[PDB]
Amino acid sequence: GAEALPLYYLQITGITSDGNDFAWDNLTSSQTKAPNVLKGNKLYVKARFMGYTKLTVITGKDGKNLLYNGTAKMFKSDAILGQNKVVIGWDKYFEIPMDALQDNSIQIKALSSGTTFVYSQKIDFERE
Repeated sequence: GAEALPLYYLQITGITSDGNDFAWDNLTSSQTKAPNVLKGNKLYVKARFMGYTKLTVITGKDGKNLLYNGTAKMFKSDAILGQNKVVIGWDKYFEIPMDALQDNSIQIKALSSGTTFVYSQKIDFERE
């Protein structure tokens, strides 16, 4: 246990949709709102998880884990390096429906350690 430290940083980091030319729009370092109105319904986050997790949660409107509900899945998992080939984290991609969300924003939360659940920010957006 050295480079499998718990999740120490969670942030939405990039966002796009299928309708937005896959324009990943590098989010400001503490952004609270969208770059633009994301066209479409296939919402694509590219969120930075610095530290080990496989316990992602997204509560949706209904108040249940959407990634165990039906629509949202992780479907792509690259790697990231902290220069010295150190595995600082992996960019866990997700396929969220905009439609199933509680409000016009996206948010992720994940298990850091014990029962700490890092909440990402909220990123409010427009629907076409």
